[PDB]
Order: sequence, then structure tokens, then C-alpha cells
Amino acid sequence: PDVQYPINTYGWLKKAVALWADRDDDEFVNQIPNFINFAEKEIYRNLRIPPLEKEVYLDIKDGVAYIPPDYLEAQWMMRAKDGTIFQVTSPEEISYRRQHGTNQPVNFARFGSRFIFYPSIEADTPYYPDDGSPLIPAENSVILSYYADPPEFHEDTDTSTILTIAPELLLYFTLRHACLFVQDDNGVQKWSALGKAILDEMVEQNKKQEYSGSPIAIPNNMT
Amino acid sequence: PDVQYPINTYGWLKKAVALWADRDDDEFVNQIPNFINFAEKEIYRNLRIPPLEKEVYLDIKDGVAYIPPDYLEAQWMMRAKDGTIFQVTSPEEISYRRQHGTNQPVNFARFGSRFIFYPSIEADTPYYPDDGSPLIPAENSVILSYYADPPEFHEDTDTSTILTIAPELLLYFTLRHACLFVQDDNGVQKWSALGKAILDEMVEQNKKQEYSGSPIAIPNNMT
Amino acid sequence: PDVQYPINTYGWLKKAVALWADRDDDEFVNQIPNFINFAEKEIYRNLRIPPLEKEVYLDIKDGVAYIPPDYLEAQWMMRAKDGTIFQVTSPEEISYRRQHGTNQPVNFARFGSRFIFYPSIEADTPYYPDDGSPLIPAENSVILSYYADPPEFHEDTDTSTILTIAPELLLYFTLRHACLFVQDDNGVQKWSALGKAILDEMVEQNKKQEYSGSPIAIPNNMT
Amino acid sequence: PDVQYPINTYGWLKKAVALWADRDDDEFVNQIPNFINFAEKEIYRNLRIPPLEKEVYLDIKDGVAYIPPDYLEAQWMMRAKDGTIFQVTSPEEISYRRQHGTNQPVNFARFGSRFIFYPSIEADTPYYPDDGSPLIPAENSVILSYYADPPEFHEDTDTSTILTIAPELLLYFTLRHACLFVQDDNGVQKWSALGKAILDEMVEQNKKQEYSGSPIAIPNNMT
Amino acid sequence: ALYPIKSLGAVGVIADQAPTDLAPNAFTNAINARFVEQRVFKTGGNAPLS
Amino acid sequence: ALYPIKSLGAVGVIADQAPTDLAPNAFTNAINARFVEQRVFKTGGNAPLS
Amino acid sequence: LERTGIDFDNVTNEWNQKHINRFRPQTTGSGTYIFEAGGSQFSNEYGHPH
Amino acid sequence: LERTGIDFDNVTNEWNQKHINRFRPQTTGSGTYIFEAGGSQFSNEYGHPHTSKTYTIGVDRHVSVRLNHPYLFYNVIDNDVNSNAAINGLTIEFAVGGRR
Repeated sequence: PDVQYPINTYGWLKKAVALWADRDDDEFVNQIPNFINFAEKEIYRNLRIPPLEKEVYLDIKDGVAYIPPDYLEAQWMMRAKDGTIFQVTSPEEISYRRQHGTNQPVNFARFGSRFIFYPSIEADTPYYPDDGSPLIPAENSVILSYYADPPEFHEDTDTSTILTIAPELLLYFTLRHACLFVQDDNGVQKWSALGKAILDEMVEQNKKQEYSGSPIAIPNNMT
Repeated sequence: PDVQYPINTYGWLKKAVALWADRDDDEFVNQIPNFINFAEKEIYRNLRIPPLEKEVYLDIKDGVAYIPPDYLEAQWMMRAKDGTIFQVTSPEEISYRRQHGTNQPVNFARFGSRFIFYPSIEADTPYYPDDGSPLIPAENSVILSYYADPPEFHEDTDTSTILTIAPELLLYFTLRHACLFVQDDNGVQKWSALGKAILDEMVEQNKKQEYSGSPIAIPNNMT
Repeated sequence: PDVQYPINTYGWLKKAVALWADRDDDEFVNQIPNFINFAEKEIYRNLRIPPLEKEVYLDIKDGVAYIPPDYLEAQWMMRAKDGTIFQVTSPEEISYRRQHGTNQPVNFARFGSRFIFYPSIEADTPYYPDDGSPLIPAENSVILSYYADPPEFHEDTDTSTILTIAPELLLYFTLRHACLFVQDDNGVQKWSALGKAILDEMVEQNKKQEYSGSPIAIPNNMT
Repeated sequence: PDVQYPINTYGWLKKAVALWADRDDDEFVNQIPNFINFAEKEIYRNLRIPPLEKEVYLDIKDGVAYIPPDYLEAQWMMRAKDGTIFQVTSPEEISYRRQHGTNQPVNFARFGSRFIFYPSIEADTPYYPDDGSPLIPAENSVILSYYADPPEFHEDTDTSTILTIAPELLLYFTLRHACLFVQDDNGVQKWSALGKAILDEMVEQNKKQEYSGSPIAIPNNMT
Repeated sequence: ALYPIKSLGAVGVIADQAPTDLAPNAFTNAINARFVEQRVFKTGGNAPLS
Repeated sequence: ALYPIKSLGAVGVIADQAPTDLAPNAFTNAINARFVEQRVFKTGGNAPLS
Repeated sequence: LERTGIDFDNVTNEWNQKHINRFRPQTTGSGTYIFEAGGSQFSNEYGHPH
Repeated sequence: LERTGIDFDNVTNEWNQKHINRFRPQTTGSGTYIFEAGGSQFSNEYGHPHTSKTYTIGVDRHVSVRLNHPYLFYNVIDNDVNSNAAINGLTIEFAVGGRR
């Protein structure tokens, strides 16, 4: 098979694997989508990078919220106005505040598939379409930022930011399981060691990023 | 055999396994299901995450409130009223509480198949659930959040979240017992290492998802 | 031979061993019940899990009790009313209390095949049959919880909770001794290492269970 | 040869052993009994548990109270009257007690085949036991709890609890001496390791059974 | 560990020998089987003719 | 350690040689024994005939 | 085609158990072969197919 | 059948003791063989038998003999009537002791 230089789509990657794993047979090519699915699920299980983040407006009814199905890990969430970053606590702590509480900070916890809030916040989704040129935010709304699982390819010309940034990342990781189908044991380590090397290369690009501007201390004192 | 790009489920997985161990003979396949029943169990025995969690109401009735069959492990437990969290203790303490009747910090414990609560609580459910009553969630009674034993597969088109999300795991882990039925141990080591390295990713995903939002180590409540 | 997918009975397990230990001859199959007996006795010798626990009413005549024949290890025991968890002491300590003693706690010890109690308790068994629809508990009775040895199979269609939960547990452990009859020394370690791996998998499912609800400290002070 | 699923006893065990060492020739079998007499001894020399324990009354008569033949080791010792526990000491102390007559903490010691007690106790038994008298348990005298030398097998249909409970043990441990009669040492190592790993399970069972019920480290008695 | 049975056509059916002492390519049983040079294939069948 | 005595039918009874220097398949003693090709079995017995 | 009692004596000793996993032929042409397998615990019997 | 003074000189030296455990024949057909075993401490004498066994094809695959003379001999006897059995070869399972 032949592949292009700017590998950007699932279709070309599927043939690129059959090129680097040079063998091309029905027993191998037909399972390649499974190998890619195995590789992506392993990578996305612990990888956290800004491009896969997402903004979302919640629908707090009475101090409660339902977790989005695509939610994986939670980061900063705040009000649409005036800021007020929220902080996480334990169920055994928020319950204490409810019974004894009959300007204040905001705490939240997780009850299985639900969020909770002590001050009994009420937030609403945007008012949505009609003519639908804008999407007007509503007052007393909140904004949440979280890491969401990217959708599985399930299509040839479909693409993902991983292919655009590190196409070799999935390429080596899918060769891991490809070398697991046929026990190229020596191949398993070489793809994996390179795979983690590319995978670990992601993180120090990120921690050197969030604290890049001017590394200082903590200018937050209560007064 | 052959398969589809995504392996939704059993009906295909039980074939893909035969595939990844190219030599798929009948003495071997017919135990595929068994290998799988082994692997899922080896997993669930210690895996803990949301997607298998449960909300449920209880019937304390004299504090003999009984444990559901499906139970494995509890994460938290509370009321739907004013959000009061219970906490857990030993008999050796709750008994004292009894011999010293005066109860706000509700405790409970595990007497065989029974749950005890110090105060003679009376949450309630209907008799057997012919139901015909949502009853405001059974009189907005206590509610439990516990991890439950998932169902063993019993059907080809049967499914589970795992395959939607992380099937390669099951594949490798059952190949493990498959490569034990017939003596190819190097493959065993490889399958097993990969299963574990796939797995720990998940728990780390969950850990990085839990306690997000930078909570303080513990809001010290005076009261 | 052939076995089903849901291995749940001793009869199918006896043929499953002859399948995984693929050899089938009179010198091996006839001793398989002995191997299973060896495996179960090794496992039950130190395994302690809730499903094999048992409730029992005692027959305290005068501060004494006879140990049930099926008793292996003792856990919490209490009164049918008001709680009052009992605690264990040494014979050299309970004897001291008797001579100097001429609301109080309760202590007990073991004299060979007999239990003893300092306060000279008197308890009785339930009043038992007649019409026999209920089994009415009697006043001044006590309830004991202990680990009991599960009965040996000694029958084909007989079943046990171990087969339902971890059929592979006994399967690997009986292959240990099976690989001891014929010196498959390499097989001995692989079954054993897997066997202990499954066996040790039991315990952290349990210690993570008894303290799962809300890990705290000790709220038991004398006042 | 052949056997039954459970190996109740000698009559079958002495064959099963020949079996597990497939090559069962006569020069070898006729020493089976000897191997067994070796193994049970190698066990009992240091094994200690209830099932072999004993209740027994004594006859102090001038404190020369003599040691029974069957004796191995004592666990505790007391009266049937008011439950007074003795404790043990050396001659070098009891002699002092004598030279300082004034006795509640009863002590005793081991003079060759004799038991001494500081106070000139007079528990009693009948003369030789033609008996014809339960005599309220020989006048409710002291009673001893001691581990006793079990009987060496002398008959095919002879039995012991061990086989009801844990025969594989004997099997392996005698195979040990059986694989020493004839030089197959690797098998020796395997048999022996397995015997020991079977065994320690038992003592741990007993340990986890002893001191159950969470006793305090020691009820500190003032008096 | 491998047991490569190569050159199946070297020799055919043998008797008067222990089945455990036969050479790897001393493979022994054949009905309607043809052995030539280094290869094994089915012998020509029987069909009527008129 | 093994002493595989294979091809028992190679050669039969021998004398004029030390019993310690005989080859493993130079096995030597036979009464009513028949040796052919690579195998050892009992010789045909004697029966009357009329 | 059939060969009874392959002891693999050229690689290992006779009496040891040998975990069999795969047979890897080098075939020629087009066809559909049927392969059977079996064995016996003793060297004399013709084993039972598995 | 009989062979006197097997010294096992092709694997070990003559004078050392050799723990004998098993004889592993490869028999053919059906029959009932009788196997004997013995040895002598010196290379010249015909040794004294130590044990005897009956070998049944289809039930027993090999026999057990316990010996450690450096010069082992074994006897194979077939007195059974309806036996047409045959032996292709043997396999002596044995160990190494010592010498003085």
C-alpha cells in the first residue's frame, strides 16, 4: 500500500500501519481498527491536554447537577460573572455545613453520577435557537471545564487532533497490540518504549506551559 | 473469522479472541466463554469506578436493614432529606452508643448480612415491588451509593460499558487464561503485563478525576 | 470431554480439570476427587470471607458452652437484644475475676472444646417446631457468628459458593496437586502463582469492604 | 490400584500413595506403612491444635501428681471448683514458697516425670479405674488440658481426624520419605514444600481462631 | 521445542518395528496414498470405462 | 541420567567378551527367544501333530 | 495417513509429557485435508483421538 | 532374557553406585512379561536378584526397580500362553551415587 506525507485521517493511518507492519493479509488488516481502538483507549485513559478540553453550561436545579456522559476528569469551574472559582470537598464535609448552616465560598462534591452544591445554587442553560444567530448566555449561569473523551473514529476520513499533532503516537501504540497479535516480542518493547517516550513527551510540554509566564510563589492571603 | 472495526460485544469478541490466537480450533473455542467468565471476574474482584455504581433507597425497619445481593463495596450513604451523611463504625462502638442513649453523627456497621444503625431509624420501601407507586422516591428515604456485581455475559448481543470503552482489556486478560489452557507462557506474560498496564490507566484516570478543583486539605469546621 | 460455560457444579468441574489437564486416563481421573479435596482443604484452611459465615444460637447452661464441631474461627458475638458485644480474654484473667468478684461487661475464653463465661450467663436455644411455621427466639438468648468449614462435595451435582464466585480458584489449585501427581514441575509454579493471585485477590476485596463506608478514627471514649 | 473420591483412611491411603508414585512395586509398598509412621511423627512432634487436646482429672496426693504417658505439652490447667487457674514456675521458686509457708496463686513445676504444686493439694481419682463410679467427675477435681500423643495407625480401617480434614498433607509428607527411599530428590523438594505450605495454613487458621472477638490487650486488675 | 517432520516421501509404511523407534520421516500408515521423491499426495482414484 | 537400550533386535547372544564391555544393544542371553529386524518376541512353541 | 506412537525421543526422553500446541505443515497445491490427533499414556496401545 | 553386568560405562564411570529407579520399555502387542533385577558389587560375579515384577501392556507402561550396584542386570521372562507381545526397546531411569 501507499500513504501520503501529511498523515491526518483515519483512512490513511489504517494503511500506514499495514505499511510499517509491512504484512498485508486478511487475518491482520481486518483487525487493524480493533488495534487502533485499543491504542486510543489506552492513551486517552490517562492523557490530559488542553485541546481535548471543553466548555459547558450546567443546569443546576437545586444544589444538584447531573454529570455529563462524556466527562472524564474535572478542572476549574467558575461563574460566568465575577469569577468565584469553586472548590471540591468531601460528602462528609458538605453534609456538616448543611445542617449547621441552616459573601461565602462554594463547595461541591460527587454523588455517583450527580454533582451537589451546598448553597443550593440554581443555574440554567442558554436560551437557545429561535432565529438562532447568537447563543445568548443566561444570568445566574455557571461554566464548567472538564476533560472529555474524544469520539472513536468509526470512519475512514474522520480525523482527530492527535493525528495532527503526534500521528506517530497512535502509530507506535497500535503497533504494540499489532505485535501482540503476532508475537513480535522484540517489536513489542521497541514500539512501547518509543510509544511512552512520545506519550511522556506530552506532559512536560504542558507543565512547562501552565507555569511558563513568570514562575513565582503564592500571592493569596486572607484579608 | 472476521470482525467489525469496533468490537461492540460478545457476539464478535468471542471470535476476535480466537483470531488473535490464530489457531482457533473447537476444543479451544467452546471454552472461550469460560476464559471470559474468568477474566471479567479477575477484574471486577478489585476494580472500582463510577459506571457500575448505583443509587438505591433502603428500608431500615428496626435497623436490621439488609444488604442487597449485588453488593460489593460502599462509597458513601445518606438521606435524601437535608443531605445527612452517615459514617461507619464497629459493633463494639455502636453497642456502647446503645448502652448510652441520649445521635446526630449516625453510625452503622456490618453484622453478617445485616446493616445496623445506632438510632432505630425507619426509612421505608413498599412491600415486594409490584409497586404502582413512585411515592416521591419511596418517601425520599436514605439512598445508597455502592458498587455492584455486574452481570456475567450470557448472550452474544449482550453488552457492557467495558466494550464501549475498553475491550482490548478483556481481550488480553482472557487470552491470558486462553494461553494457560495451552502452554504458551511467554505469551501469557505479555498478555498479562499489558492487561495490567491498560488497567492502571483507568484507575489513574479516575483518581485524577476525583478531588479535582483544588479543594483545601480539609475545611476545619468548629461548630 | 466437554464442559459447559457456566461451571457451577462439582460434576462439570471434575471433567473440566481433565480438560485443562488434557490427559484422560484411569490413573488420573479416578484420583481427581482426591485432588479437589486437597485443593479445597488448603484453601478453606486460612480463607475467611462473609459468604461462609453462619449465625447460631447457643445453649449456655451455667457460664459454659460447647464449641460447635464445624467451628473454625470466631468473630463478633452479641446478645439478641440491646447488643452488648462480647470480648475475649485469657483463662488466667477470667479466673482472677471469678475469685475477686464473688452494669458490667462480658468476657469469655476457650477451654479446649468448651467456652466459658465469667458472669455465669444462662442462654437457651429457640423453642423449635410443633406446627413449626416460625422459629421463635427465646428471651435471654445469645447469637454467635463464626466461620464454618463448608462441607466436602462428595457428590457430582453438588455446588458451592466458591464455584459460583471463583471457579478458576479451585481449578488452578487442584491443578497444583494434579501437576504433583505427574511431575509437571513448571506447571506446578504456574498454577500456584495464579492460584495465590486469585486467592490473595479475595482479601483486598474484603478489607476494602468492612471499612468502605466512611474511613474514620475511633469514636469510642469511656464516659 | 484405585481409590474413592474422599480418602477416609489408611486402607485406601496406603494405596493412593503407591498411585501418586505410579511405579508401585512390592519392595516399595511394604514400607509404605513405615513412611507413614515417619510422617505422622514428623508432624505431631511440633503440631499443636485443639482436636487432639484432652480433658482429664488428676490425683495430686502429696503433690507427687504424676504425668500421664500420653503427654506432650500443656495449654492450661485448673479446678472444676470456682474455676481457679494455676500457673507454672521453676523448682527454684516453689522451694522458696515452701521455705516461706503462710498460697492463692497456685504454682507447679516439672520434676522429671512428676508434677509438683506448692501447696499440698489433694485432688483425687479412684484407685485403678475398675470404676463403677462417675463420682460427680471424681469429686469435681482439678482438670487438665493438654495435647496428647495420638495413636500410630495399626489398621486399614483405622482412622484419624486428619484424614477427615487434611489427608493430602500426610500424602505429600510421606511421599517425601518415599521419594527418599529411592533417589528422586526434585520430587522430594516439591513434596516437602507443599507439605509445609499446607501445614502453616492450619496453624494460621488456629491463630486467627484464637483470641477472636477483639479482647483488650490485658484487663488490668487492681485488687 | 520442535519436531520438524520433513521429507515425508522418503519412505512409506513399515512393520516389524516398534512404533516408538521409527524415524521422524519413517511415517507409517497409508491407504490410497502415493509417495514420490519428497512429497505426499492422494493416489489416483478408480472410475469406470466403456 | 538415562540408559536407553534401543534396537533390541540388532544382535543376539555373544560370548568370548567381558559382560561389562558389551554394547547397550549387545544384550546377551536368550532361551526360546526370537530376534528379528528391531524387535524381540517369544519364539514359536512346540506342539504335537498327528 | 497415520503414524502411531511418536515419542519425540530425538529431542526429549520418552516418558515425559509434551504439551502439543500446533502442527505446521508445508503443503503444495489446492485441497482440503482433515487432521486428527490423539495419544495414549503407555507406549503399546493405539491412543484415543482428542 | 538376561544381560549380566551392565556397567553404564557410556555415561558414567564403572565403579560408581547408580541409583536405579525405573525401566521404561517400548513394548508391542499384548502379553504379560515378568521382569527381574539384580546386581553385584564386583564386575565378575553374577549378582543376586533384588526384585521381580509382572509387566502387563495396556495397564502398565513401565516398571519400578530399586538398585544401586554399579553392575546391574535384568531378566525378562515370558511364560504366559496367550501372549504374542514384543519389545522394541528399553529406557533405564537411573541416578548417580558414589564410589570408594
